[PDB]
Amino acid sequence: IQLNKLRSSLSRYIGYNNVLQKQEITINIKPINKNFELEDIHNSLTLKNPHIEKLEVCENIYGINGWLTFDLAYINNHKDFNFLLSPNQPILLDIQINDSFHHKRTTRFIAIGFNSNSIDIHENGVKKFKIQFHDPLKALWTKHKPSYIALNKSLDDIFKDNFFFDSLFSLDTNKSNNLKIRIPQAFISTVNRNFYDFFIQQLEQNKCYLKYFCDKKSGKVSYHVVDQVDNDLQRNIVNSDEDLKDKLSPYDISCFKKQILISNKSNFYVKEKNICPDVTLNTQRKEDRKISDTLVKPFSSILKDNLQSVEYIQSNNDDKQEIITTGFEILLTSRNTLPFLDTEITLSKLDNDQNYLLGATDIKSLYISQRKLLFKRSKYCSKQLYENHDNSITYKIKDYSNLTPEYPKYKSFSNFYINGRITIGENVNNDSKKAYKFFKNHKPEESSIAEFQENGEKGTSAILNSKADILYAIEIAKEMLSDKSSDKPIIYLPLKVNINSANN
Amino acid sequence: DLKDKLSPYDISCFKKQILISNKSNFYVKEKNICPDVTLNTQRKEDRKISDTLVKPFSSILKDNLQSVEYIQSNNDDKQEIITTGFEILLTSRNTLPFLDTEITLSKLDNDQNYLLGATDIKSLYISQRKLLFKRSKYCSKQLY
Amino acid sequence: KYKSFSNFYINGRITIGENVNNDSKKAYKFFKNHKPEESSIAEFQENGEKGTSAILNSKADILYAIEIAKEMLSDKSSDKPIIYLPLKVNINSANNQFIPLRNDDIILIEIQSFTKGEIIELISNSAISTKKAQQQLLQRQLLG
Repeated sequence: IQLNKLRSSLSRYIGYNNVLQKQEITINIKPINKNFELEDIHNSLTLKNPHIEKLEVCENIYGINGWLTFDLAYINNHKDFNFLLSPNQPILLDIQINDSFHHKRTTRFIAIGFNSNSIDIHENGVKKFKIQFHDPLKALWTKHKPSYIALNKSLDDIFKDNFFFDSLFSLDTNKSNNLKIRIPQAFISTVNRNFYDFFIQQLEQNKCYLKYFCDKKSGKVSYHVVDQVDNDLQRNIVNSDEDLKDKLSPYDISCFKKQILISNKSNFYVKEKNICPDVTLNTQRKEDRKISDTLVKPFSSILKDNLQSVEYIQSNNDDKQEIITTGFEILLTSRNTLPFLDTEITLSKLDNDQNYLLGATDIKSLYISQRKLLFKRSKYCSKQLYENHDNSITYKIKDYSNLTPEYPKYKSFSNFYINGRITIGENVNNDSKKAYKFFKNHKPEESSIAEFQENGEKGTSAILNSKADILYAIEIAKEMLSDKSSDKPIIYLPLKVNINSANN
Repeated sequence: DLKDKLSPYDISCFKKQILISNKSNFYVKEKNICPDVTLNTQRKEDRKISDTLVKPFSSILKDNLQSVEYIQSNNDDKQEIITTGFEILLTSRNTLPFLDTEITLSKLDNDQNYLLGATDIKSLYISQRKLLFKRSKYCSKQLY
Repeated sequence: KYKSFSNFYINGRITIGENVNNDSKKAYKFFKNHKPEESSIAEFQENGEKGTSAILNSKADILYAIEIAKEMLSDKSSDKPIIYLPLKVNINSANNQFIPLRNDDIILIEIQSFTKGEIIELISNSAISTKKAQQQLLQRQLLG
């Protein structure tokens, strides 16, 4: 040749789409043993012409969340005991989604889901099941909470100590060269929190990326941590398909349901000032923050005063952040995996020649930062199995000039207390029994309360702001190290000079 | 006339069977550290589990520290690794004929496997009840 | 509905006046009534204390003069930044000593609520060593 909603009513009944001729989705379930390897169950619990009621999959750049609901029959047999009738046993989930329009496009997910204190199975001789989804670096390291002290280890040397997983996947740390700087005193503290939150909190303060990634042929999970984006990643992020076009060719406009905005590139900011309230820092105290995005005007006479707390130490500098402005986020919806685009999360570009979005006409290339997948079993196919799927896919699209890393929510930790004994050397004479000695540079070298004394102090025998870089030697217990390091437990810490004293 | 063992008037009155978690077979190694100079014994000790035939994982810890007061540090908060039990949610449409659906701390035997459950399970008990009583819609308009 | 706030910390320097002689270099002076007027630890001393030289409950209305940074005022006020705060008498002392807070001492200050500020820590000294702790081992006091 108004009434496209009646197509969607028959779609939730069964199908009625175009030009989706075939859609076979599968799940391969393999158990994970004591030593974090794979057992043998065809070697799995293959799902097919749907036994699956509902699967939710959302995924960011870094990871995958989501749930699952399928059906089996019947009770009771030994083949399904160990898998789905016990908590605290990990499970691989290999999802393979094949479509055919005429050419084929394959998406593939790998995920581990296991959870203490939760099993959900329903009845009325057909038994439902409900399983969660996480990417394997999360769900393994979620139930892992160590806390120790490492000395003279760098970050790529720290994470590879705790990475007890090589028969499943691997993580690429060979491109960063910020996570290899030797830290002299590393205090790992997952006290009241996860270790995976520690994995990301020190990843945010080095400004890195993560990528979940699978090979489609065949499944090998690999995590990537690179400080920037180059062609060294994007060699390995080639979408292993053919005829992958861009620029919203007009088969896309045939397959949409909505367009939803989130906020846009604004034109006003709030003046955010920065105060270090300190006597004896004889420079400017107030300084204004710096914005990476110009052509933006401030408001008038509205402030945000971001103070810094004052320690006994000579107060540090300066936490040079930026005023985090707003970017650009379009939510889309669909009823298909889109023909003739790259709806597969690479960190690559998608051009603009058409203005069939809200968007802005002043926008360069684009990228995709999320996907969401609701797959529901069709109600006509429900009764057929009961006697003897659907689609709704969203997207996130952002400006390529605002390419910044995204991070999940985490927990800032709480402190923990250590009792500590002070020593000086090893051979202590009985006339040098209770002496004292001061240490320069994280090594047993003598120093003094002179030599640092920033000059309003040279000068007499006074200290102002109780300067750093002067360290005691403190022995601790021998059981707050790793299980393999033959070091000697000695923590160097700066002086509170006013402990056994007064202002005299 | 209070019987046990799921006599087959119970099977006539059910609506669903829902599981919560089951007796597992793996635990996480949970260690215990008192970080103190001048406690000249072992510092790390492993926690103790009341339920055997359960195997640990490999190279995953949970370090449960103790804070250090000025006092001579006490000992030892001898807890246990709280493992998982066994919880079936049922549903019904009646107060059940021929059981004890009244919360005693007594036993309910097993001769039938018409639950999910496990066949390696001895007697059972009941720890909750829930009651939704709604007025029938035919009786609504009559009083109205 | 609203939010009860959280505190913030200010480093603070103590002074007395403006012209400081070199025999009055590190003296101390006490202030009555939110103005530079002299006072004493007498004159207040609610009477279970007049009496000897004891203080019970460490009475208020006796204030130090504290300079702060010049950048915690408004953008138009040509005042002089001086915050008067009451005494914790037990800072440089014990239940014996009396070492008051002289000028050119640098001090952390909480502001626990509106019109409530306190004094916690000490960030200064006046008698230290300047040698490498292999030539001299000083343990000393300056006085007055």
